[PDB]
Amino acid sequence: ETLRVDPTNDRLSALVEIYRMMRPGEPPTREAAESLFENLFFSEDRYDLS
Amino acid sequence: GRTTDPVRMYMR
Amino acid sequence: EFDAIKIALASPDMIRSWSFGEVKKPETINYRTFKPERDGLFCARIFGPVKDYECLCGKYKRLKHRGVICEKCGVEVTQTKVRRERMGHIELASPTAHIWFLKSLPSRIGLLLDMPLRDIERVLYFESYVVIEGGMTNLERQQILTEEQYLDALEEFGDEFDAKMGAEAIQALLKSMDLEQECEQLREELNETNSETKRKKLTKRIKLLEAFVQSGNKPEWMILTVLPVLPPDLRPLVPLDGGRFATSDLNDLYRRVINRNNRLKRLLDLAAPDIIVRNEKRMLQEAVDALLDNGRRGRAITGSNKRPLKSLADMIKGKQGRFRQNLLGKRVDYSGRSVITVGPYLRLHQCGLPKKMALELFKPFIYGKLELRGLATTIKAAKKMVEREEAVVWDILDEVIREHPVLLNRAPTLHRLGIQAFEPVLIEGKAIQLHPLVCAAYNADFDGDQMAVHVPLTLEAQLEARALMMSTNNILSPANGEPIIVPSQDVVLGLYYMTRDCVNAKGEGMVLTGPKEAERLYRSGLASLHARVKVRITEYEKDANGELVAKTSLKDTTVGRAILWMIVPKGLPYSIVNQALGKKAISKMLNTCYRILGLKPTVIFADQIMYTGFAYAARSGASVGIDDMVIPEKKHEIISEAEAEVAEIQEQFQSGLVTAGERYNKVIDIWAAANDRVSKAMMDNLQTETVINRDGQEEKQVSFNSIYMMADSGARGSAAQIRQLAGMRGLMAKPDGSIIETPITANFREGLNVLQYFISTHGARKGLADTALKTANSGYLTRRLVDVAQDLVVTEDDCGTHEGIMMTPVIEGGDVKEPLRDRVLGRVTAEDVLKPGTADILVPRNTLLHEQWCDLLEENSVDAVKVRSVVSCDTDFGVCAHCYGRDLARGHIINKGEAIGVIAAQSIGEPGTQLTMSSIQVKNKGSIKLSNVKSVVNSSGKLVITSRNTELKLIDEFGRTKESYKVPYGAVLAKGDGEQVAGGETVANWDPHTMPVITEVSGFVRFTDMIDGQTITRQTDELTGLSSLVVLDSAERTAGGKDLRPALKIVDAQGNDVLIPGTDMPAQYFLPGKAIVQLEDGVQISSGDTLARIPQTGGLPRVADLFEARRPKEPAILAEISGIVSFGKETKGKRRLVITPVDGSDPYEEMIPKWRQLNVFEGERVERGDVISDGPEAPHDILRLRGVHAVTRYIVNEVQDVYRLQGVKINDKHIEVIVRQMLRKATIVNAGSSDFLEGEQVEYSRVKIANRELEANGKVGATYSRDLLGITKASLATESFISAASFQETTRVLTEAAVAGKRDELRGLKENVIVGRLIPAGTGYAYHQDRMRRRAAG
Ligand SMILES: [Mg+2]
Ligand SMILES: [Zn+2]
Ligand SMILES: [Zn+2]
Repeated sequence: ETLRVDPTNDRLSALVEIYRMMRPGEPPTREAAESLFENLFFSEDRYDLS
Repeated sequence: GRTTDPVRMYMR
Repeated sequence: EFDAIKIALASPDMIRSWSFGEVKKPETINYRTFKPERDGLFCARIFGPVKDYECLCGKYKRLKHRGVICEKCGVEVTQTKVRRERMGHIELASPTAHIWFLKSLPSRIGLLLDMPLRDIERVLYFESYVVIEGGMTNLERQQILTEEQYLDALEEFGDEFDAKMGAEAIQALLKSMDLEQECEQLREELNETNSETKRKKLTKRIKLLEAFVQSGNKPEWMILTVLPVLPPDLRPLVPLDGGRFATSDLNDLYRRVINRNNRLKRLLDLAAPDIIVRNEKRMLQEAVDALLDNGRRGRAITGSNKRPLKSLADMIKGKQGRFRQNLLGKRVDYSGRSVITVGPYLRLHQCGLPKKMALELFKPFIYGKLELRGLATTIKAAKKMVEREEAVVWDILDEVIREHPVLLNRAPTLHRLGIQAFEPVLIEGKAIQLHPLVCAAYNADFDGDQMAVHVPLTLEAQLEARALMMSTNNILSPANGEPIIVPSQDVVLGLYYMTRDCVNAKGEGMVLTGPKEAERLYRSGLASLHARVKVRITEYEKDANGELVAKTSLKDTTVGRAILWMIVPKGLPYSIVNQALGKKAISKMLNTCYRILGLKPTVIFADQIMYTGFAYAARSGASVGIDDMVIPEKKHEIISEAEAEVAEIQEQFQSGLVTAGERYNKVIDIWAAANDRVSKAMMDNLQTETVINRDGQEEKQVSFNSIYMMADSGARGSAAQIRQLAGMRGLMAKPDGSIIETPITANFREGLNVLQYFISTHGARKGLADTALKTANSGYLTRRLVDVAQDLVVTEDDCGTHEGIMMTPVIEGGDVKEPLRDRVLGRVTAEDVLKPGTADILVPRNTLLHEQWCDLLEENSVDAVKVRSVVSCDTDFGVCAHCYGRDLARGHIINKGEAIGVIAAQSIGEPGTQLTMSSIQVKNKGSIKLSNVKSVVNSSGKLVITSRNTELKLIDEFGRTKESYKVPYGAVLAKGDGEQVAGGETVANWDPHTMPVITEVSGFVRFTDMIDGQTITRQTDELTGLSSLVVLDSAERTAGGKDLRPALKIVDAQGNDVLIPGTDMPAQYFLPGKAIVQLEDGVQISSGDTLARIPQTGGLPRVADLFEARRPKEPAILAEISGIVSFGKETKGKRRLVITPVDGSDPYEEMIPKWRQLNVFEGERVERGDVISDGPEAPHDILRLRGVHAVTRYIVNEVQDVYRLQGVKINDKHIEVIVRQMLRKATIVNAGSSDFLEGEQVEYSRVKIANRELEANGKVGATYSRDLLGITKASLATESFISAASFQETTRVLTEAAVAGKRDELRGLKENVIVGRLIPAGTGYAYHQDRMRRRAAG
């Protein structure tokens, strides 16, 4: 039932919505969103669980 | 426009 | 001199007329020769010279020429103090918006233009256009665009329309609009759309437009074009030791503004592209906003150490702003502090002051005295004499301090007895000496506390320190009228040891001539202090007109009481000293001495008591040893006899006979019982266990054990602590609140385990942590109370009303908790009350009920008096002396000019640190009385009543109500009315989980009003076979069935509804869901048979919620008006209910959820105020439906419920003062030629004194309703903006006062404290009065 309140349908719309959340006020492109999401939790130089 | 930062308002 | 203070907006011309020139660059000072650079922020040509009477170049000097302006450097020759008064300005290159009038909700710009905040905050960032003029087109004023639509309109319409962007657009909008036309067109076009949702906002906008029209302001001055600059000495740049400098933050914030304005003036000359000029205008706006209010519209600009910079608004508001830090409390000269210690040889008006402290604090007095005696030629030689400490300096000091009082003070100052005046006695050493009897008003002791010393300088301050504040005028408390100087710890023990008796004491049996012989025998070693003797004693009395008559006798007494009798003054009975005295008896002694004789005999008697208590406590020799803690010999067996029971109750759990919850809840109480057995064995083995024998053989008497002696006398201790010393410690709680199973079976004389100690540390830390985090709540509550009550002062002598309030004892909750005497002592009678016959007048009907009148009332028996109150006083701007009554610290009628609000607030707030944060029986014999009743006889020969709200009272021998209960509805009264029943007899029987609801008359029951498929089932009890059509829950609901809510009704031999005697009534009631009804069909019943049944935080938080007027989250529902109740249109959002007057209109019907069980059936007739459900009541409803006296009574009773539960005594007019201050606002219902609006909120006194003048010369007045605001919402709604601004929320108060154009008349106490004047209370009351008379002169 969670799946039925999403406005998203595939990877690109999801990345665009995360980008709209983190940085409101400009439309993203196909590379800015992917890089921003790849920087959050999946890059050893901006994240470190001790 | 959902933002008030002037550096982003400029770079846009 | 001045009489008022004004506030408004500032035009550009006003800001240019305050200034002495324009600042043009960010230069502060030169880096080699630290002189102010020209035209910068510290410029000496604009702001004045940096030395006295010198220009900057050095050409002019020496005060010959005082008004010349140097021609080289432009500096004028004058004194440098003017660098604290002169301002400058900055001319902005594009207008900017003031952040206060844009972002303090509700925005004044968005309220004046009727635009959302989003549209304005989008036009202000050059992000959308806005249409200013429509021309002749489809576009209209205030329409919002985007760039593309702007281009379309350009190429389509051209020049006719007008669209702009940025703060110039908004200034054009604010400048073009017309206010009078707009408000008048809001007037006649509101009556159609006067629906509430539109009513509120339309009247708000109307009053805003009218405020702007009348105040004189202009709406466009909310957009800045000129900026002012603070004087340089209020934002200084200062060298430290070492060459380093230090600066304010306003310099950092002004430089950014200056050098972002200069860059825009450059770009507007290079004719740059607009994408760059827009970025400049945005940056200039952001910089000005951060100068005014830093963190309001975004991220806060920080400094080079990563901290946010402070702004012009952070220097005014808050706990560390100007108001609370520099204007309401200051640092002072002529003052000191030191450690305190005890001196036991002092009189009550004396303190010991060190010599060195006194030499420092009194220096100018000593200089003047030295050079008056000719001992020194000039003041500069007097200084060196004092500095060398010659011998004559110490003789001048002794006659300087002679008859010079000194104020002592210890923090925190919770009430006015925290500052007192003494006379000093010079000592050697460095600690201050304090009299042992004043340490209770200070809350002081000698484990390290410190005290502060202040010196009054002028003649009036000395007179007031002698007459008002001296410690020998302060013997009574101002909260209750009790004495405050009672003896505490060793006075009590010595006086108790000297007035005890003993059996077979040395010297028993003698007969003596007087007290002197008893003393001479005790000093010689021949008698004992505890010996039983016979003494001849002379005692006095006064029944003559002020004269004393003597009489002698022989009395049986001890030696010690005859010795003590030499201290007691003439006029008191001997029976006061013939007891074994303790703390309570000594307080009684002092109080009767104050009532009979007066003040000065009392202050001599207290000193004598203190001296003799100390002396005999010293001679007794009381000590504490390890053998004084006696453990009873039968504890070791009580413990085993509880452990066996807990084992045999565990093994009924291991074999599945009991649950876990009940197992735990049984072990708990089988340990509690054994604890109580141990404690009582201990206390009985200790209290009289003395077997002392006499002339022939043994007998018993009270013990002389040291611990028992100091616990029983009231000196130190209690039973609850000896229980831990010598008993067992008991049961310990978890930090959750859960109780551990195994208790602590040890005591402190025996020693605990590692584990018992560990589990005992939890509660210790919990208590220590609650104390520190409760003190803050108590202090915050006191501050809000003081702020609501500060301006109320006794103004007049008699207002002349006949209103009042009805005082009776409180008898609920058990026995009489508060007699009638403690509630009328001091008050003034409202009407001529009469003893229970007829025309037993005691009154000129204005009678201060002093003690003799209370005795007269109690020798008769009267239990209700109508008295006077402040919540019903007719004086506006104050109270009168007769509605207030007695001054609780002086003992007579209050004086006119007294500050009763601060006393009320302090008395309520001071004790706040001690707050914690199935059948009726009858005891004694008397008549039984019923009220609010309607009755019927039962089938089984008993009484039943059909009233819900009845009351059952017990009447005494004379007719004073001793107990009062109320019965549940439907209950069957075991016995009737007017009976004299003895105790132990039940009078009513109700079920503990059920209540029945009974029929009206004997008739024939029919199953009607319900079908199959309804909310009815045919559920029959298969084992016993009894079933009616039973009402269901909503889980077995059939929605199509509830067309008619089921009920089985009563019919005649006509088959139709039965007569009810008196009215053409339907005899039967329809009951809500899940009803238990098992009454047979075809088996009829009599009148009053079982037809249906009914199955089923204190402390500081509660006091704060009562004074703040919170709304409960399950509020009871009451009857709006009186009428016949019925269910309404049944719109099924949730249930509908209506009432109908027998004569009047009934448009009132409203919503009730089905969870809210109703207690009023469709045949009920209700009056105004009664409940339709149960739940905690809401004070606004109590004020709307019932009057002012009802909400007053409710509030004072619910507050006193919390204080009495802890032992705190507060009088009751102190709460009535606060309740009066919460009721100052009225709301208009119908204006009627009264110059008021139709739902505006006005002050109640304005409406009153307007209607008193309209009605004077024959006109129709206004009609209104009363309001109830909390304390913090009523503090902020007062009609002086300085008090409100200095209390809280300075930004909102100042913006609203600015756009409104208010003024202030300086009538409270805080307004005059701020500007340093004499307050209108006390010895300053006459002064102001005279000034007010000149207001009538001009
Ligand atoms: Mg202390
Ligand atoms: Zn000069
Ligand atoms: Zn009055």
